[PDB]
Amino acid sequence: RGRKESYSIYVYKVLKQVHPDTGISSKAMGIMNSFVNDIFERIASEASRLAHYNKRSTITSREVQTAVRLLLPGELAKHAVSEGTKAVTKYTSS
Amino acid sequence: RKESYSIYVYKVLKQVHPDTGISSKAMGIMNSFVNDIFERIASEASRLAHYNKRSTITSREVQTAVRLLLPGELAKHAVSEGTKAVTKYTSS
Amino acid sequence: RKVLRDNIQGITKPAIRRLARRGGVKRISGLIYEETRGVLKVFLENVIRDAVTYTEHAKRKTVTAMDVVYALKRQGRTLYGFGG
Amino acid sequence: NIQGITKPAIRRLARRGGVKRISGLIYEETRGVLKVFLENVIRDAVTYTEHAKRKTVTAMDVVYALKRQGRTLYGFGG
Amino acid sequence: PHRYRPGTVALREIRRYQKSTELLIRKLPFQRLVREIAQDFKTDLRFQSAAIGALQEASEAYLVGLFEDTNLCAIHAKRVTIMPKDIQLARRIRGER
Amino acid sequence: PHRYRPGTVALREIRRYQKSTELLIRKLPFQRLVREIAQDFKTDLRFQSAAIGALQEASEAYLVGLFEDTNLCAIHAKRVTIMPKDIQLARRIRGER
Amino acid sequence: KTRSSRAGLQFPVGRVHRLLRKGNYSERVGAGAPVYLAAVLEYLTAEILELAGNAARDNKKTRIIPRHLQLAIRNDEELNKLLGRVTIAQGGVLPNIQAVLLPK
Amino acid sequence: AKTRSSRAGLQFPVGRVHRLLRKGNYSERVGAGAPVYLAAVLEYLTAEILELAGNAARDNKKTRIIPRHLQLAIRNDEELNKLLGRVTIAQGGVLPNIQAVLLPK
DNA sequence: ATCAATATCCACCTGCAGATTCTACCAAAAGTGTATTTGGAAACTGCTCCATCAAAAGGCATGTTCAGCTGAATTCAGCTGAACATGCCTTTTGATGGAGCAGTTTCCAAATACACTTTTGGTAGAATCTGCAGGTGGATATTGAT
DNA sequence: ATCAATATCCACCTGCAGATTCTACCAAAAGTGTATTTGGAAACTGCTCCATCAAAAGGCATGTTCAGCTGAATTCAGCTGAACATGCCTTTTGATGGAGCAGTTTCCAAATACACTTTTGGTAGAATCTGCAGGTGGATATTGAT
Repeated sequence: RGRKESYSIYVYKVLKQVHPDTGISSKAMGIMNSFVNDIFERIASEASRLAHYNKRSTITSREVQTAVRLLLPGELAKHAVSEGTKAVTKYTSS
Repeated sequence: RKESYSIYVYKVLKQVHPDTGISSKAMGIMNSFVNDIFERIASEASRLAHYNKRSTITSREVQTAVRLLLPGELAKHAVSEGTKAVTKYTSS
Repeated sequence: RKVLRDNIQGITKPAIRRLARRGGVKRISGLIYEETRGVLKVFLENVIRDAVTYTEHAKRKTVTAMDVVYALKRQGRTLYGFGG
Repeated sequence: NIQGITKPAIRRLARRGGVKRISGLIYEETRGVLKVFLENVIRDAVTYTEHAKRKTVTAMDVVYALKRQGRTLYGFGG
Repeated sequence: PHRYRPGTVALREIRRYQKSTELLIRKLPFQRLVREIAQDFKTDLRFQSAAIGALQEASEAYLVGLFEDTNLCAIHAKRVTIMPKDIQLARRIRGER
Repeated sequence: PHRYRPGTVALREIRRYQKSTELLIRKLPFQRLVREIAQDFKTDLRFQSAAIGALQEASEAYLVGLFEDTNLCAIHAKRVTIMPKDIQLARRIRGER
Repeated sequence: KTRSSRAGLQFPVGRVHRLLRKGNYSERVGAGAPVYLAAVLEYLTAEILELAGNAARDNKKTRIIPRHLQLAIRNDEELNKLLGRVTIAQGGVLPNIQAVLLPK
Repeated sequence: AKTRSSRAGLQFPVGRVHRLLRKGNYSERVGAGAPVYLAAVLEYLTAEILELAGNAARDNKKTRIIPRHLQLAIRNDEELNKLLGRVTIAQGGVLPNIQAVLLPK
């Protein structure tokens, strides 16, 4: 009523990680939210398509990874594949 | 295995040009066309339903999608044909 | 209310000049201003048309900022900073 | 192999594009552009191939790659 | 009486507006333009203020982009003055027309 | 002792090639180029003939379009000879650069 | 007894419905949506086939080939706008020579 | 009761990303590693942009990141620029850039 | 412009042969009937936020003048790219036969979806804190006339 | 190579608009226990895909010669920039009613889920046809030249 979710707290955390002294105006946070939702939908829909082309009903981290490789360029992709693979194996270590 | 739209394209061809045939490469192009437009309409209707927090794609979504994609024409006539096929369907 | 007419001329010559400057333009032929108005008018028609279509689809009378954001995303002019 | 894309072939492409006169430097510029194009499309295609655990690039892999690049092609699978 | 030579103030304005980010079209005129175009498409419309704001930011971002490409066309013609045929060439290559 | 003036056969070839639809790059050289570029991404690959045909049709359509925009840039500069700066201007306006 | 005949369509309503359910577009699919969508697909198909049959006639041909589809699309303002980022394999281009490049 | 973000070593919300995938009509089923991987990629890209933006803020003697700083961060990094070459950042302006031929002779 | 020659291009008609078309039969969809589920339209209604309106004021828009220098002619010559014919070679074509390998088909164990119960992380306000937007000062370039 | 006019820094000062932090309910993650699959891991076909042969038939590479196009140099009318006077109309602050979003409920028409039956569309060996590609032979288009 009329409660609406955001990524702001998580953006702010990561912000404090990289630049502990620095803040972010709400307009810039607005931009950051648009960015996260945008990239989320690009990754998710490319993954949706990969799964469809291979008659597979499940989006796994393998799909998400191929999508990240198709969308991100170059050096951003190699670092994103690294961080994602690392988080998935850390997660499966219960 | 490997369904196509060839049969239906050929029927429509005989409706507008009973005298005219179509090479298989041209039938390929017609297939690509139908699959393409299909995915544009379906994807826009999907988004339309999501923006309005609805779980059902109805002819209302399909119509607004058609208005959003075809220039209008070709959209006024598409809206005509669609409304017409739906009412002919609902009274049977 | 009151009748709206000729508002494109509210896009003044100094404003078009400023926009040219942010775009790095140094010298502007006298015919640019009426071209720009024409180009702007097409841009607005295409976006507002789509936005208002999203509005009509939701059985609303108020064009929301989300309607404009979706219209821009359809046109391949994705906009950040109003998205939510 | 890029040089196997010969000068007369680039002439023919230009003529279909309505070009009447061609500067001598156009041929190497064209080869560079063609090579960026193929690198971008093939890279994505082979990414689809690898995702499918195959060793054979499909026409469908090329068609999906071309649709990602905004170069949708009719007549080969979609 | 002091006088800057033509082109000097123009370069000053390029430098100035390329540092800033504020909108360059006047708010109320633009709002009237949006309402006129919208009304000639469907009547009884209302607008969230932020919807007008989004339209203005999009529109100004678009026009500034177009003027960069226009400027490139003028320079390609060994000129310095953008002309309508420059905008037309830009919009043609961009696939807008 | 017969010679056509420069430009005459060129117009004749424009009229010919705008009328046909045959691929204008030779198949085998093209196939070598595709397989070579592919080898830097994944090794010992195989290609459906239809995948090679699809790539060639895509590339030839791309280059022909690019030459149309290039020609327009050359005309814009009051020339009739396309040059690399014409291709560069078109590719920039297109957002490929 | 099929839904297409009931809708008066050559195109397959039942298949368009199965592709909408299976295509991950939404949870539920209304009963008229496959009908509507099938009608729109058949109408656009007819429009192109009409114009391409015409190009074929105009070329003393009875069988439509890709080139006739290209001439049909590029010569129609609206089909061209709808397909301005699509390449039709083996379709070629429209005859067009810039005035400045003509003789005399 | 560990959170999945914690298990994954991440700040971004794995559970919420898993819920956005099921509700988003992307596929029938969603494997358990997909939301972890996706939240990881989203958090890394957020980190990369905020890094570059904070640097712009410092270069202009400011402590709070505003949109202009986001614009400079993106337009000055080739890869963020390609990733967002079709995105408009409200109140970001443009990069200072004057074509050489236009400066005094 | 209209004499004469060289090529080009255009029609009409011709006969193969590579693709269409028409004919002949089986699993996977498509239609039906029966029984539940449920999404979201209808019916109020709380309560943002949109459209108007009033008013005072200063930042800007409008118009005008004036001439600096830009764009658009015009000319011209060097040399770049077009048109050739001549030469030789890589592309094309078409099998034969070998094989690497997409596509089936039969799996079972890992992993996903359910489905209630228990927790807690995040959202929407109050409450408490603080970058920085402008405002005014004289350094330090920057331009443009002599 | 020097003033002078004007624009541009850059640092120092300070409370207010906007941010950062503090507090409480609830939607939503998490845990646990069930009951379906999924899509992998093996073992095998039949396609289609390289790898070669081995002719000839193109189509490309090469060097000649020059026509004509690009670019450099010069001019100059007048377009467009800079500066100025004048005063309008956008901004900004703030208030008001009420449209119309949006949040709760209630609850039927229309959706998903089966289970059974029956039809259709894809497949692979049936039977013709449309045009390609060569044949003329007749105008046409180009380009040289009293």
